[PDB]
Amino acid sequence: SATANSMNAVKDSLQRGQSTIDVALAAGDTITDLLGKMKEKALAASDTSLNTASFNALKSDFDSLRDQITKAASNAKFNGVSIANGSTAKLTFLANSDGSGFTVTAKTLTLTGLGLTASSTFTTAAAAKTMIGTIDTALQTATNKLASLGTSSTGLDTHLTFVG
Amino acid sequence: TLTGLGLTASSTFTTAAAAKTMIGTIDTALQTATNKLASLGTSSTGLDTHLTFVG
Amino acid sequence: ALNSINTNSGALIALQNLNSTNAELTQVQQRINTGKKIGSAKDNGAIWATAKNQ
Amino acid sequence: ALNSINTNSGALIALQNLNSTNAELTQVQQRINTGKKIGSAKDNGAIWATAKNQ
Amino acid sequence: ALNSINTNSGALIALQNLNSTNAELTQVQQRINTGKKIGSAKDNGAIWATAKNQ
Amino acid sequence: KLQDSLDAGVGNLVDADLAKESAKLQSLQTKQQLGVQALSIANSSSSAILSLF
Amino acid sequence: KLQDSLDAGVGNLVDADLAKESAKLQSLQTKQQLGVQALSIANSSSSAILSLF
Repeated sequence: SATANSMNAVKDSLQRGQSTIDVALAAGDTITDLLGKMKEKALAASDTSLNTASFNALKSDFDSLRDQITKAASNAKFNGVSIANGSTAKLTFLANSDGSGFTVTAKTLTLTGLGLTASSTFTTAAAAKTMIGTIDTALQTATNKLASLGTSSTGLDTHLTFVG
Repeated sequence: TLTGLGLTASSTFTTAAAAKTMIGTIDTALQTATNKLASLGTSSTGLDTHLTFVG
Repeated sequence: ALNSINTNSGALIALQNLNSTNAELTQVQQRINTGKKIGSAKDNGAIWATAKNQ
Repeated sequence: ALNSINTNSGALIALQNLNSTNAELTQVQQRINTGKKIGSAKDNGAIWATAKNQ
Repeated sequence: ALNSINTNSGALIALQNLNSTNAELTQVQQRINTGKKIGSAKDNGAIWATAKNQ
Repeated sequence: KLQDSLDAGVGNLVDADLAKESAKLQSLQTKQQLGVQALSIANSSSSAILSLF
Repeated sequence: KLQDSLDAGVGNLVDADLAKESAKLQSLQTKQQLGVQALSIANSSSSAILSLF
């Protein structure tokens, strides 16, 4: 009977993990939209038929979107814990009454976790032509990270049904 | 404001040569004004996206 | 037991089956609302990621 | 909870999806009204500024 | 089954018949729009190729 | 044309077929009502024993 | 001619394609009605529990 009663804490832990991943996925929608817009900026800036003022305008938009990524990744927290802001390497949720864990690997969504830096930018059309492929890699790795978090959330839900 | 655009409350031209220079001055003023408004519009879109996330 | 007043195992199984039906209903409501069978990374991560990049 | 009377998490998600549809509808109404896909600095600041100067 | 709540075979057949009608409607819309009964290689490859060369 | 085909392909990947969801919705609502009724039948098993005492 | 080409270029940069917006408008109006219906279905979940009491 005591073993059966302690499963309530296991269920509470699994639901907490699902909430943490929900907040990370909400931040990831913002980040993937921002990365698609930045790819459009670098693609437009790589054209050499632009004059200097148009190129500078595209570069300024690119840098502002890059800062919004940092804002979105830093706010992806659920009651002080995060699986996506880079502050920890993994979270471990309860799997059974003995205290065995259900690990979820952290998927960093900050600029450094995406392969970028706080100073990433382009100053010439050739640098923008390179930034196209850089942002392509960043968007690809971000969607792979969010896909792993979604599979982890479905695994937590299936384990919660089994524990009940 | 006029000082934020690179102009002054007394900006004017008194000769054809001064007007020929003022052409480029006003060009710079319009360029910097459109860049400023573009940054404000990007900030407004960022506030809206953050409001959706907060909800 | 067979004629127990403390434990209703049949009610526990009936509750589990009702919860299964409620979860299916929640899934169908999400599909009707978004118009998507794969609306998030939770539905199918690989196809969701492919569709995002495309 | 699973059979809660205090919290309707499915209704919260349905409200979020309805708000998404309403925001898309507002965007399309602005395009029909102005005839512009980029009508202000809020739509796309760089292209809006380029078009203004031109 | 005959009185099943899990499987609606009649609804599956009705869905198939509605899809057939929708495909016919799409074909007629393409004909009205292009003015052509053979507008692409998908409609009839041999006659389309003959008409192209001519 | 390439942009239109990429958008139609995304729609093939993720869009729901709503005519099929309408059938699933109606049958699931009936199943939920029957499940509430079955749970109500299971709840009443203890009351049968009161007759013996 | 240069003035006309600058004005046509501004139009290429910012103008909407209204024939495409008409399709988006109709589909979005249908989506809004379905979203109201889905929210109405979600609102009614609590009423199912009243039957058990």
